[PDB]
Amino acid sequence: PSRVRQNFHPDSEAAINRQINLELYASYVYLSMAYYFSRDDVALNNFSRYFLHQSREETEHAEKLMRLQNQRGGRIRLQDIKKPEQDDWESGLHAMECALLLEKNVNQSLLELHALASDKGDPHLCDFLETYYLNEQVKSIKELGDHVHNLVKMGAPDAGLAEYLFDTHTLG
Amino acid sequence: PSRVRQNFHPDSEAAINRQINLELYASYVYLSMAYYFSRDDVALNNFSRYFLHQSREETEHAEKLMRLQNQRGGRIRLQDIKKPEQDDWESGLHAMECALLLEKNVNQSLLELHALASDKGDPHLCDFLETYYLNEQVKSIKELGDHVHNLVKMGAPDAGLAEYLFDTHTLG
Amino acid sequence: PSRVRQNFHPDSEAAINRQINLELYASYVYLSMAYYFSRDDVALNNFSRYFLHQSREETEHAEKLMRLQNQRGGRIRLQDIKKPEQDDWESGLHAMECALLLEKNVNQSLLELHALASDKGDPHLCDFLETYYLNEQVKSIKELGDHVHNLVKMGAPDAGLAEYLFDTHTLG
Amino acid sequence: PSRVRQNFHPDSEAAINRQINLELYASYVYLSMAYYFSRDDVALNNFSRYFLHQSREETEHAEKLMRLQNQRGGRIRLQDIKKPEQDDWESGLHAMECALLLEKNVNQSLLELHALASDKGDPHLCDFLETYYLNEQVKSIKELGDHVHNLVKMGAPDAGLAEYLFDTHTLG
Ligand SMILES: [Cl-]
Ligand SMILES: [Cl-]
Ligand SMILES: [Cl-]
Ligand SMILES: [Cl-]
Ligand SMILES: [Cl-]
Ligand SMILES: [Cl-]
Ligand SMILES: [Cl-]
Ligand SMILES: [Cl-]
Ligand SMILES: [Cl-]
Ligand SMILES: [Cl-]
Ligand SMILES: [Cl-]
Ligand SMILES: [Cl-]
Ligand SMILES: [Cl-]
Ligand SMILES: [Cl-]
Ligand SMILES: [Cl-]
Ligand SMILES: [Cl-]
Ligand SMILES: [Cl-]
Ligand SMILES: [Cl-]
Ligand SMILES: [Cl-]
Ligand SMILES: [Cl-]
Ligand SMILES: [Cl-]
Ligand SMILES: [Cl-]
Ligand SMILES: [Cl-]
Ligand SMILES: [Cl-]
Ligand SMILES: [Mg+2]
Ligand SMILES: [Mg+2]
Ligand SMILES: [Mg+2]
Ligand SMILES: [Mg+2]
Ligand SMILES: [Mg+2]
Ligand SMILES: [Mg+2]
Ligand SMILES: [Mg+2]
Ligand SMILES: [Mg+2]
Ligand SMILES: [Mg+2]
Ligand SMILES: [Mg+2]
Ligand SMILES: [Mg+2]
Ligand SMILES: [Mg+2]
Ligand SMILES: [Mg+2]
Ligand SMILES: [Mg+2]
Ligand SMILES: [Mg+2]
Ligand SMILES: [Mg+2]
Ligand SMILES: [Mg+2]
Ligand SMILES: [Mg+2]
Ligand SMILES: [Mg+2]
Ligand SMILES: [Mg+2]
Ligand SMILES: [Mg+2]
Ligand SMILES: [Mg+2]
Ligand SMILES: [Mg+2]
Ligand SMILES: [Mg+2]
Ligand SMILES: [Mg+2]
Ligand SMILES: [Mg+2]
Ligand SMILES: [Mg+2]
Ligand SMILES: [Mg+2]
Ligand SMILES: [Mg+2]
Ligand SMILES: [Mg+2]
Ligand SMILES: [Mg+2]
Ligand SMILES: [Mg+2]
Ligand SMILES: [Mg+2]
Ligand SMILES: [Mg+2]
Ligand SMILES: [Mg+2]
Ligand SMILES: [Mg+2]
Ligand SMILES: [Mg+2]
Ligand SMILES: [Mg+2]
Ligand SMILES: [Mg+2]
Ligand SMILES: [Mg+2]
Ligand SMILES: [Mg+2]
Ligand SMILES: [Mg+2]
Ligand SMILES: [Mg+2]
Ligand SMILES: [Mg+2]
Ligand SMILES: [Mg+2]
Ligand SMILES: [Mg+2]
Repeated sequence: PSRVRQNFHPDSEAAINRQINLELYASYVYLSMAYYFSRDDVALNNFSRYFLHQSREETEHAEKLMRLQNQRGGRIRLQDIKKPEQDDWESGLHAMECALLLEKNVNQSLLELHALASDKGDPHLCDFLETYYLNEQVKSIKELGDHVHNLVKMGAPDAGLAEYLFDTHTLG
Repeated sequence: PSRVRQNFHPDSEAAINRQINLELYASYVYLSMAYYFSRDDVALNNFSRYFLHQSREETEHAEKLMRLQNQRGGRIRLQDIKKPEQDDWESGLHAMECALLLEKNVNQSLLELHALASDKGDPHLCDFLETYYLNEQVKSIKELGDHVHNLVKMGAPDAGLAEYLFDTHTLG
Repeated sequence: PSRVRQNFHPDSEAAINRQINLELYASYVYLSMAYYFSRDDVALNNFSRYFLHQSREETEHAEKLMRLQNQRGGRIRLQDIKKPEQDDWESGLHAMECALLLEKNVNQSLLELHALASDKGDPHLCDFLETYYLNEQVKSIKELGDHVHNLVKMGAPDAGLAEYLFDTHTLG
Repeated sequence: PSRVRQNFHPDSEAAINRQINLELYASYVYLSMAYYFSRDDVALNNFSRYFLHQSREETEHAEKLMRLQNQRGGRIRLQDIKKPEQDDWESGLHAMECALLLEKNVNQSLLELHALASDKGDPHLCDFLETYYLNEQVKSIKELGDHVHNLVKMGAPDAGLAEYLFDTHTLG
């Protein structure tokens, strides 16, 4: 093994590689959403900026796991980054609801990773997830829930002023 | 009696202890309201901030009466702080209407305290109430009346944009 | 359930509501102590300031749990805040000893909450307690133990200079 | 009458002249105390400074009443300023206890003046007393009560370190 490797189970190494792919996938989904909102027939520039920011954060989530792999003496194994489920995200509300589902799916993956690290007696990996990932996910899910609630109450997507005003106020 | 006590009737001392409890109760009601508005299914962050500010002001109202008790040589007697009437405050409009009723009830208690201080020939206590409490209550009741009127006219709670826009403009 | 809720057991939600009440109770105990020390027949202004500061910290402990409840999609359920065990706290030493007992009781409640979160496989809640509560309690208990030791050694409460000098030096 | 005089009863004018004399008397008592504490066989320089400050405040209390008399169209009538009851004030504790008795006697005089102004339907004079005198007296009596309590508990006047340490800490 690597002369740095210590208390680092091969199953943990493999699960970190799968999580890297999921974070890169999330970045790509948010990039897709960002450029949907800058279409001439959508033109919600603060929705665009919001999702572009989220995309860049997901790349940093991927990089911190890649750094962890190297720190612990594992070997990064990259896989294809699947295209998102849609190019046409339909509305500001629909994109927010899809983001919320994505963030809960990423959270479930992180909770499974934490359970595996716990089973393998890897407190360093548990602390890493608890310090950089699990509260970030709770905050992200709460923010998206807030946004979905306001957009639904305002009458999105069919009420003509709702997404326009949410874009200016909340995302401005 | 306390070597500081002078012209301070036991009935005034007792009424000050009851007012301390009412101010602490008002703080708790406003704390409850603040955290209702930060629920994921309410998510009106400026309503939240408004009521949190009101909560902290009520604690200062309680503390100034506690200080008065000590200044005059009375003895503070604390009682349970009752839970608010609701955890679910229903809407921005309903919370504002409940706040308005609370502030008029607190005002009536202060007016009764002033009448008692007058009956007991306690001009220091009358001046204390007139300087720190009675105009504060008039201003608070007027502000809440303004807010209720605007929210009703805008169509709250059922008009989808009303509480959202009041939160951004008036409470922003 | 709330569209944000994930891996959040109803027993954890209920235990968080009980902890909120205990933090609000601790705030009230420390408020009582603060205003005992500003009585004309006690007049230890730095003891007063010390306990007032502790009171305000406990309100922030309550608020962070209220925020956690909302973040995780639980529902805050407030209860009466019981009055403290005493209005007359007897001496600087006695108040410090009562504070030490309170902080150990709050610590035991937090340790039980951590054990419950562990049993329910809630690493987010475990990390929250470990990050914001458990070391805060250890530091608070140690500080109060230091203060009790010095006051006992100095001869409090009966040695006429002891609480006066502790107030000026240690709490000044 | 004076072309300014309005709603100003001769009994109020006379009571203001008596209060002017009492404030000038209080200034003289505090001047006496200040210079007792700078004797070579007393030499408590912060007790001296404390009472000198109180003396100068009493002169300002006298001047504000003299200004009120002129503002309302009354005529100032000065009388002898009686010497204080003692040149030898015995101890720091005894001077503080005598100051406390003086301030309660001045407070009783002000409360009688307020009752007279009330009987004569003079709200300007009532407000003047409530704004500049009655809370000043409550604060002064409370401070002196605090000081007396600490000096008694510390063992003054017989405990050799008590007045020395109170002078350095509390009055420093
Ligand atoms: Cl290994
Ligand atoms: Cl592949
Ligand atoms: Cl693949
Ligand atoms: Cl472990
Ligand atoms: Cl909703
Ligand atoms: Cl607008
Ligand atoms: Cl009395
Ligand atoms: Cl009770
Ligand atoms: Cl009760
Ligand atoms: Cl009166
Ligand atoms: Cl209306
Ligand atoms: Cl605007
Ligand atoms: Cl759940
Ligand atoms: Cl209850
Ligand atoms: Cl209860
Ligand atoms: Cl766990
Ligand atoms: Cl000890
Ligand atoms: Cl010292
Ligand atoms: Cl006249
Ligand atoms: Cl004369
Ligand atoms: Cl004379
Ligand atoms: Cl009048
Ligand atoms: Cl005493
Ligand atoms: Cl020192
Ligand atoms: Mg080697
Ligand atoms: Mg391998
Ligand atoms: Mg995958
Ligand atoms: Mg753009
Ligand atoms: Mg991520
Ligand atoms: Mg494919
Ligand atoms: Mg384990
Ligand atoms: Mg950790
Ligand atoms: Mg953290
Ligand atoms: Mg995020
Ligand atoms: Mg906003
Ligand atoms: Mg006495
Ligand atoms: Mg009594
Ligand atoms: Mg009541
Ligand atoms: Mg907020
Ligand atoms: Mg109030
Ligand atoms: Mg009940
Ligand atoms: Mg009257
Ligand atoms: Mg009046
Ligand atoms: Mg007044
Ligand atoms: Mg005013
Ligand atoms: Mg107010
Ligand atoms: Mg406006
Ligand atoms: Mg849904
Ligand atoms: Mg339930
Ligand atoms: Mg409890
Ligand atoms: Mg103080
Ligand atoms: Mg606490
Ligand atoms: Mg009870
Ligand atoms: Mg476990
Ligand atoms: Mg752990
Ligand atoms: Mg942790
Ligand atoms: Mg820490
Ligand atoms: Mg602490
Ligand atoms: Mg020290
Ligand atoms: Mg003329
Ligand atoms: Mg005349
Ligand atoms: Mg006289
Ligand atoms: Mg000097
Ligand atoms: Mg005076
Ligand atoms: Mg004579
Ligand atoms: Mg009248
Ligand atoms: Mg007035
Ligand atoms: Mg005033
Ligand atoms: Mg004074
Ligand atoms: Mg001091």
